[PDB]
Amino acid sequence: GSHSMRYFYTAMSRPGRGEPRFITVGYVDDTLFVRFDSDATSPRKEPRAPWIEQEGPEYWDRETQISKTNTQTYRENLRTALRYYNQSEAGSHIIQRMYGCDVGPDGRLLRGYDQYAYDGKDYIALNEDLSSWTAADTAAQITQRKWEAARVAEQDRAYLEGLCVESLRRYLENGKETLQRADPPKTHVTHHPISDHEVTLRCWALGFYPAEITLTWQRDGEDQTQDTELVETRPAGDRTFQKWAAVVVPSGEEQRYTCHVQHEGLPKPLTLRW
Amino acid sequence: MIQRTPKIQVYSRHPAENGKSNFLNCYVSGFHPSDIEVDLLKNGERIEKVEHSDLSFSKDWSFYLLYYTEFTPTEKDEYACRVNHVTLSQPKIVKWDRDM
Amino acid sequence: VQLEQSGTVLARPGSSVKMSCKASGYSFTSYWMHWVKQRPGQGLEWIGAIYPGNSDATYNQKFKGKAKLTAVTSANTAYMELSSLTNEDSAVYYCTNYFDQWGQGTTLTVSSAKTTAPSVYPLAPVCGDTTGSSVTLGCLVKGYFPEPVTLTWNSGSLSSGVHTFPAVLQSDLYTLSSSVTVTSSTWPSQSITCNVAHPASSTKVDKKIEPAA
Amino acid sequence: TTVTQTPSSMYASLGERVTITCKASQDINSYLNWFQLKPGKSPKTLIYRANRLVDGVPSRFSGSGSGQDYSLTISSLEYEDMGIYYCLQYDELYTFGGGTKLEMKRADAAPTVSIFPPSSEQLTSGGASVVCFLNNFYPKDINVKWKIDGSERQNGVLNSWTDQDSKDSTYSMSSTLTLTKDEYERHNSYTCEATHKTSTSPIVKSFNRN
Amino acid sequence: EEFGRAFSF
Repeated sequence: GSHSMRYFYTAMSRPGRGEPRFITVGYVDDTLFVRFDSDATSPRKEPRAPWIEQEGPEYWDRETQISKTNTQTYRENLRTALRYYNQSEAGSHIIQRMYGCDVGPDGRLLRGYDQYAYDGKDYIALNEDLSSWTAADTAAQITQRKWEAARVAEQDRAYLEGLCVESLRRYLENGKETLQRADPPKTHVTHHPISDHEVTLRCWALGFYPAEITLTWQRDGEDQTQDTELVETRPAGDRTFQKWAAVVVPSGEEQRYTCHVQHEGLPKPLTLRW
Repeated sequence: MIQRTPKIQVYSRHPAENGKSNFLNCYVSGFHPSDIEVDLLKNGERIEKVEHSDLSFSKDWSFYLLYYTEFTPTEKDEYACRVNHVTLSQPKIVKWDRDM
Repeated sequence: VQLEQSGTVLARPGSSVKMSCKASGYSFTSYWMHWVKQRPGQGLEWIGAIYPGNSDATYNQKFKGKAKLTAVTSANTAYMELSSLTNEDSAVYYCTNYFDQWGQGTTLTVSSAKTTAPSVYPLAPVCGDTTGSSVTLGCLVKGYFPEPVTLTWNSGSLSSGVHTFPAVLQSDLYTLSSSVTVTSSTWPSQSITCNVAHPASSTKVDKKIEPAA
Repeated sequence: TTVTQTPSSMYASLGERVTITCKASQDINSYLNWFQLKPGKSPKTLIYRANRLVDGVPSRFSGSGSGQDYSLTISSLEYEDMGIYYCLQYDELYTFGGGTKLEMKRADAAPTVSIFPPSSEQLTSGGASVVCFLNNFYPKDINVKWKIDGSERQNGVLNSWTDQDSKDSTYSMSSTLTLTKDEYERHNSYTCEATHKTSTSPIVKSFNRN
Repeated sequence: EEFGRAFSF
């Protein structure tokens, strides 16, 4: 289906603990593929997937330079933010950024994102039109005014419409065995008696990609999404995901309860109750 | 500005079977700011040489991290995760339930 | 794609005025309209900026309290009003969209003078001196208001060697001069005349430059 | 922030290469725009983001620079490029340069000094304006001194300057001396001394009140 | 790949 590639930037000021820390993580769909951390023995961008190791020295040199310059430019961005908000250099603040592009089955651009946040709050975003800027406070208004007085959104649109989808398509083609394959979850039901008249029935889904999934407990057909304990989807650590859903039921009503799973890697919705 | 309390989950990769090697994972998500401290403890003894992931966040700008390590489960070994944040009064401890 | 400003406005010292700036061709309520001041003596100076999507305005610390930026989204217009006008506010104000495309600029004149008809005076050489070749003659338009004033030579026929100097303000009233350069064989041989027209005061004067003594 | 534009003014011939420099007080990254101003015409943005050419602007125009020092270059100067140029930084606040005036180079020409006494009707209106025209000369730099009965007078004077004549690339100037009827009538001889770069001595044109 | 141009705030 439609796929996506994003990049996340994290800049943390730490007065007295050194210079601000800069971290970059690159994602294609729900797979992290590259990493940067300014607090390493050797500050360098490094791959995190088998299909990006294939690339050549020029790529890694480019990315590492793009991150080593990013470190200092965001160390100055934090100073400019402290200036904008009249804050203390002795405080610890965070600048975040997420940007990337989605593509459809034809491989052409669908939507491109570029959002910046300060201290967990939305700071400034690029709109879908790839030309205007949305500021959330009167301090981001300075940034937006100087950013459109130089027509920087032109450069942003050029990259998103250009190099973004180009490279993204390259990554999908290089790893079609992992990124474009759908691996269905492995599911089972586990009963756990809490008392003599109450048992917890749990639907377990193990090892699936991507993270999107739905797990519901239905009684003889009727959807009871009200008495279901759900856990936020959790990475397994091997680039797959895990998720369970539980319902407390009286002893004997174990047959009326059935489990309906919904994954993209599932040709048809799986129905189960054991 | 904007502080969010973390959400902690303790689990394994594959179903916990005593004797077979496995991976203990502590997923702490939905927190802000970035400063967090996470230890994986066995029977109350914090396990050294723990690996963790890279600082990523979600749509709400809240971070999420995964602290992991190798282990071998036994029936009589207490495994837990201690997570301390600026939004917690005292370090929160979460016990590992093999059935959870 | 371009934007059209208001017309030249005139005011009293201490009063307040309001200029408009209609933009077209782009999304009006998603970008910042900047207002800039041009004074003949100083230079180009930034006044302010306004975002009409919710009418958020930033100002220059020199113009805080002086200028007020307003915006109408239905008419795609950005207005700016100035209060307590002094002669330092007599200037040309331009509106631009993030410094992409500028307007013709609105001219502002601050004077407590009334509409006065000019005074036209001939200018002939000393003691009617036509001896030296190439003789220069002049027409002086003193004490008029407002502006502009049109000046032609020989009902607009004589056009070479004719320059009219820009009007210089001397205490609320203007002063202009024009100079023609012809050959001594032309004057006083040919009848030379300067015509002055002040449309704002509805004044038409035709003066003839003749030798004396 | 203060941006300094140099030169303040200059004379250049057709086809010449012209470079205008704008220096900032601190690193402004790439936040600089260049604007053209031709008398009466709407300002034209030539270069934005310090080094990007606006679509449609002639390719002879180029923008360069970084940090604190930027510049705009015209490879081959045309006649329709003469005007006042301005640099604008938008890193901190919005501040403009001093402005540079691009003008025509030509041969040095001496001014034509013509002095005219007050007209009769004006003496019957109570006033008396003595006028001095300084015609077609080059360069723009010119000084004028009115002299009454041999003593220099600077009170009640008016000065008007002409732009570069599109015909012969020269300048002109008008200097009026306004007095009252009785003020004018209590004096003799009205001299209009002129000082130009073409002459070491002042061109002196005067007239008697006879 | 990654946009090699960054814009200061």
